[PDB]
Formats: sequence, structure tokens, C-alpha cells
Amino acid sequence: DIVLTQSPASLAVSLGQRTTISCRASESVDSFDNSFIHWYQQKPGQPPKLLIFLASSLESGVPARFSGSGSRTDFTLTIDPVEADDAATYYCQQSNEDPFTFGSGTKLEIKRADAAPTVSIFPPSSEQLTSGGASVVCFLNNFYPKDINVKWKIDGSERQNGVLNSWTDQDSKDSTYSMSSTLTLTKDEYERHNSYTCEATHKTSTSPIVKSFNR
Amino acid sequence: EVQLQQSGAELVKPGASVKLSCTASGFNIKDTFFHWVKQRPEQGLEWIGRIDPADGHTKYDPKFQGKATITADTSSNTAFLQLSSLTSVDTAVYYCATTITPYNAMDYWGQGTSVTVSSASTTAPSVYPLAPVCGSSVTLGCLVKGYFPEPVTLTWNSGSLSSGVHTFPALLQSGLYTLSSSVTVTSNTWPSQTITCNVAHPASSTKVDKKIEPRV
Repeated sequence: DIVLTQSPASLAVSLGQRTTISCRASESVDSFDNSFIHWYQQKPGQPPKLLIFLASSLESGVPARFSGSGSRTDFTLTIDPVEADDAATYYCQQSNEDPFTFGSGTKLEIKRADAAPTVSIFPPSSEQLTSGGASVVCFLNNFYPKDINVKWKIDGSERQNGVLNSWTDQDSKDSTYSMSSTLTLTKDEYERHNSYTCEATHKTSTSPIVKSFNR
Repeated sequence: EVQLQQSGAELVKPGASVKLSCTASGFNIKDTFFHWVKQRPEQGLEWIGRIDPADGHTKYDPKFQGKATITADTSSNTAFLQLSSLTSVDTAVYYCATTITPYNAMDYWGQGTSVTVSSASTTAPSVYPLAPVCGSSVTLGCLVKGYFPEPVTLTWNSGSLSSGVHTFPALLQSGLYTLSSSVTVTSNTWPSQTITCNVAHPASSTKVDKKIEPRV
């Protein structure tokens, strides 16, 4: 089968820059007339979107910031200029030979200025407490870079058991990240303690952002 | 522009089979080649095979021979993918797609169908509204706890509230999936205007609405 090797596997690029992604085929994907290489953009949860077909043709409806080039085995996708909407994984695909095959993808991240998170804490809902459960939720929203540390403190003791952390994919508008940290306890365990704290440590400050409540 | 509309998410026991559909509107399926493409969680794309609906001719990646059967029905303008004797490695999102009107690119894609292969039964989510603790802007939340399998769809005010939303990818905890979402509005917007989290879970055929209400 034709193996398509993409490089880089991931890259970060700032707004307005030009960048290129490489796709190399294990054997030629060409006829006398065309290179049967196509490029797609995919964001998590959505289908792939066609950008470039037959190595160099711009798909209708796609911005003229995307261009493709190459022949034989060596292909290039160019993005110029890069915009915030371009945060996505990019795939090449060949159709010269069966089976059709895809490259393993290039994840494009947008580089921007550091931003501190906005932190919000949420006690268990009254409905969850009626059911006999208790989750404490903390949102750490619109920060950059993605690396961030969250710690839960219950009455002055740090706790990691039962914490579920989920990061959003990079925002297509402001290129920030957000994360949700949920501390799930039993209700009988929750109402035996009173002080609950979400602490966010991010490179935008040495002192953590602290949000807390008393049950 | 055209539209490819895929059938809904499915939970399948190991060893059973499932048949997915891809209904085309805006064009005649006889005038293109249809493809099915597999994407395992956090993985890349795998071409399964293709069909020419004008005569039914098929071509498969040998990897999927026996596992996958692609058909099409011109009477209903629909292409199908049957997956047989499912195992855990068949858990994936499956896409249909059409060729530019089989060696050109795939320019139109269905929205994907999530197939989960598991012996575990469906579990409906518990959906909890998250109001602020008992400024110029306020952040509200919705916790979607303990469902199986994926996916759920979450909206705010039936989708009319879409700016300022962060919906956090589902993850496994304690054997089930949990997902959450935040929405940030101006303090003159809430609680003055009602804000409701709407959660649909296809596998359990459930649809629940939770209004965010100030704590007391």
C-alpha cells in the first residue's frame, strides 16, 4: 500500500505567518497528467473538509490562503496567511492506487500571547445531592498556553483521587484553551467537609488563582 | 452544495452486526462514487472501500474484506455500510463521502456515525445545572455525568445561545462517560433571561432540559 508520511506531526504558527506541511509518498502517485494527492482539514467532532484536490487545485468555497504543490512522491500544503480558524489536523490522501490511503496527520496549533485563565467554581447541584452524589466543578477558561495545573483542596488537604480534567480544543476565534476539572465525591463524603478550593497554577503568574466556597 | 445525512449512533454487542446509512440530497447518487471511511478514537482516517451506485460495483481495502459490505439503493438515493461480527477494534466514527463528480478527491462528507462495540448496556446521563456559588459577566455550567456510550449532544437554549460556550470533550470516569459545558454571559443577561442546558443521548433515547437557577 502507498504509505504517506506527513511532517511535521505538529506545529505552532502565529497569526499572519505562512507555513508549509509536507506529505511524502512511498511510491509515485502520478499519471502523465496529474498527481493524485488531496489535502483535508479536520477539527475534532467534525468530518474532514477538502482543501486541495489533485495536488494543486483549490476546492470551491475554500479560502485562497490554501495552496498545494508537488509531484511524484513529494507534496506540500501551504497556508498563507495563517488565521485562527486554521487550528486543526491536516491530512493528505492518495487515490492513484488501491487501497486509498491517508497520512497520519499534522496538528496545527496557533501561537499567541499568554493569557491567564478565568476561574469559576461550582458546588454540587441540589439535584445531584438529592440523588446522593456530589461533584464539584471548576472551569478554567480562555487561557494560553495549554499547559496548566489544577489542584483541589478539601479543608486544607490536597486531593487528586476522583478528579477528571478535560481540555477543550484550541478556540477557533481567540486561540485560547479552556479546561474543566470535576472533583467527584459521594454525597455522604461531601457533606462531612466544608472548605472546597480549586487552585489554578499557570505560567501567567507564580501565585495560583484560588476559587473556593464553604458548604 | 449538497448534503449527506448519516444515520444515528449505535451501540453493538460483540459478534453482532450493524448497518449504517448515508442519504444524499441535492444530486443523484448514480453520478458519483461513494466511500466509507473509518476513524478510531483519537486516530487517523482509514478508507474502507467504495461503490459506484450506477451499477453497484465495489472495491474494498483487503483489510476490510468480510468485515465490511457496501451497498447503495438508487430508489432511496442512499448508500449503506454493513459491518459484520463486530469486535472492539470496530469501535469508531464511520463517515460516508463522495468523489468530485473514483480517483479524484472526496469533496462532500457525512457528519459521521459513532459505533461503539461493547457488552455494557446503555446508561442515560444524569444532567445537572451548575449555577454560580450561593461582576460584569457570569459563567454557568452543565454537567453531563455517567452515560454510555458516546455521543451526547449538548446545546444552550436549543442552540440559540452559542457564543461564549465551552463544551469539554467527554472522558471516561468510573466506567462511564462524563462531559461538561460552560457558558459565559453578561450579568444583565442572567438570571434575567432563562438559560437552559439541553442534552440528548441517542443510545438511551433521552432528551433532557435543565434550567440554570440561582442557588438559595
